[PDB]
Amino acid sequence: MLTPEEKSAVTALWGKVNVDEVGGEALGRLLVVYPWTQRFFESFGDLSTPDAVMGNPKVKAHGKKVLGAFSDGLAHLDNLKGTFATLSELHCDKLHVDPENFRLLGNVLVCVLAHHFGKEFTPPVQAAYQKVVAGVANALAHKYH
Amino acid sequence: MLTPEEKSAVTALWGKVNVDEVGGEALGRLLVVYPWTQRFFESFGDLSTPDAVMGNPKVKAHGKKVLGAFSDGLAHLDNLKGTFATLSELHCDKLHVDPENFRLLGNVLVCVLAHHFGKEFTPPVQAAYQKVVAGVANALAHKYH
Amino acid sequence: VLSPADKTNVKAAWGKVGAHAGEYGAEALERMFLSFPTTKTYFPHFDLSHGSAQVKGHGKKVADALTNAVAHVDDMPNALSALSDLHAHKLRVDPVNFKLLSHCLLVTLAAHLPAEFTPAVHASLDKFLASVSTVLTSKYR
Amino acid sequence: VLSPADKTNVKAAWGKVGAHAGEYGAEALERMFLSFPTTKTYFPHFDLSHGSAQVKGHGKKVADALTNAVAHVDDMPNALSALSDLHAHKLRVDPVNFKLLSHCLLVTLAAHLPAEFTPAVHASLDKFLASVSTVLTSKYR
Ligand code: HEM
Ligand code: HEM
Ligand code: HEM
Ligand code: HEM
Repeated sequence: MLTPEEKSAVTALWGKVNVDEVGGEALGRLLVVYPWTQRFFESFGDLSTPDAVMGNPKVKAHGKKVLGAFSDGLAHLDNLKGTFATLSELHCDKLHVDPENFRLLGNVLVCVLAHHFGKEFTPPVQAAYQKVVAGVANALAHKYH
Repeated sequence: MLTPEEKSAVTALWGKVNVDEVGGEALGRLLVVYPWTQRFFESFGDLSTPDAVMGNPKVKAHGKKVLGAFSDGLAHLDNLKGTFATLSELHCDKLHVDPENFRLLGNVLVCVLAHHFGKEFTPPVQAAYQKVVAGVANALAHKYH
Repeated sequence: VLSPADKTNVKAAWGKVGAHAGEYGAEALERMFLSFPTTKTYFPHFDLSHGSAQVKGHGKKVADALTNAVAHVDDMPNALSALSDLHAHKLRVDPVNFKLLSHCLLVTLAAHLPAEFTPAVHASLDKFLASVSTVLTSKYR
Repeated sequence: VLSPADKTNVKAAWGKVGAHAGEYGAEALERMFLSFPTTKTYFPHFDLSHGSAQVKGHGKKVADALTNAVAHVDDMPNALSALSDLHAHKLRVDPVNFKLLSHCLLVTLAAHLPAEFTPAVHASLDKFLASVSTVLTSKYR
């Protein structure tokens, strides 16, 4: 759904991303900025404070899987649905994750990206990344029923 | 667009509809339930009260053209984009209407269908309809840039 | 903010709902689940099949709550505090879903009150559901 | 509701924006127009190209508005009253658009405050922006 220039803009920037580091930050930020999302991770332990959250081992671990999976989709930006079909279904059928959350995440992510990249995460790159996240959220919600 | 079973319900009810009547009611309640939507109709004259609005003849004319267009739409549940293309563009480039207005309407419309049809408006027909208002809204936003 | 008129319209229409409310709650529910299927993510512990004791008992608790908000439209916060606590701290239902239920609630209303559902009552109930939604979501963070 | 921590966070970070606000205003808009092109529906009269003083100028206005809010954090409604009127009765900008610009603001804060943009301040800012949003659309109906 992205133009030639936006695809170039997304790929390039993802090159510089330590998926693990970003992954834990985003997942951690979700949990701090929208505390209700903590509803799916009662096992994860202490989520009592920004701090506890941010340094919790399971957040970071989980955050890594997520973005690892996110990374796999970047690769297939033209089959965004096909790719997340199995995940769409699992989040629905077993996790019972309101697709809304995927949207909170994409935004929190964009935030993380920007924080980390400063002046490099320009209006145009953000634009390209707003499309990607949205595309990802929709792909993951696609099998909800 | 929907299951055959779903189109059938959809086309079935609309069979029993007065496009002009519903037109005007839908447009009107939109203008009353969401006053901000009025921004586009300041040449429609008097809109100072719910009565003014519901009574306004232009709102009434407007209501029927939007809704007849909607009606042509129902015949093309398998190509809403094909159908709404140019109309999406104009809304975009000439009218400058925020696509959210399309969702507000869609919502108002179902409300209108429910009041008008009572119990024949079962949850399932509702659903079917929700898909169609979602669909058409999606299709008019579609050429926005 | 619900002006006096709004308050008038709500109590008026709510009144007519009378002792149907609970079964009103139960249809609004069923209407959300079938129309907005994502909302079922919050109800995996429920038999969500038509006429469930669960849904009916639930639609019933919902209505009771609204009857309470209406009974106390001037002090929704304290009237609903207990429930804003539980919604923020236990159920943590994303706030987008409040709106979906407000919607199906309007639909339920519209279809059961052919006389009372004028443009101005419609307007008023809308503002009011929007308000309930807010009280309940006020303590989310 | 803005807790004492939230106000501190807000004032702290807003403090740092210092005289950058206007610049951050314009950038924020620009982020919005490119990220959420539906938002352009409201500025057909504006030159929306990069560098447009028009954007700059509207950018300035917004930031100063946001500055006033922070200054009057405990008295937003009256602080913003003139602007809740203008949006409600004249601009009549759909409420959903206020969340897009909110995110864009956050985004811009992020990219210019790597030290200050902690998870805690990120939280406060979202909160505060949501509050500003609420106050600006408070009189829509
Ligand atoms: C782009 C967005 C997302 C992607 C790609 C994604 C992907 C994944 C993957 C791959 C797993 C399974 C890990 C494995 O392979 O073993 C997983 C599990 C899970 N995800 Fe998602 N996820 C996303 C967003 C979300 C969000 C926003 C939430 C909730 C706020 C969430 C909640 C969960 C939970 C609760 C589990 C189970 C973890 C456990 O066993 O404790 N995910 N996700
Ligand atoms: C189902 C949704 C809708 C459909 C199918 C639709 C269809 C139409 C059509 C066919 C026209 C052609 C008029 C012309 O050439 O002047 C039109 C114009 C217009 N529409 Fe839409 N529309 C819809 C929703 C809306 C909504 C929700 C609003 C706004 C708040 C809106 C505002 C307008 C305006 C201001 C015009 C111009 C009328 C004129 O020039 O006389 N429309 N619409
Ligand atoms: C009109 C706004 C709402 C009102 C007034 C309302 C009210 C209530 C009340 C009174 C209860 C039961 C409290 C108790 O048992 O003491 C409840 C439980 C619940 N509500 Fe809400 N609710 C609303 C919106 C929502 C929405 C939109 C959802 C989900 C999409 C939701 C999900 C739940 C769930 C999952 C439960 C608990 C399940 C159970 O008890 O077995 N609520 N709500
Ligand atoms: C907290 C968020 C917002 C704040 C603080 C804000 C504040 C302002 C201010 C201070 C002005 C100029 C006031 C005057 O001239 O007296 C203004 C004008 C305007 N704003 Fe808002 N605004 C916000 C959000 C938005 C959004 C989201 C939109 C549309 C996406 C919007 C559209 C406009 C427009 C179209 C004007 C008129 C400018 C012109 O054409 O001359 N505003 N706003």
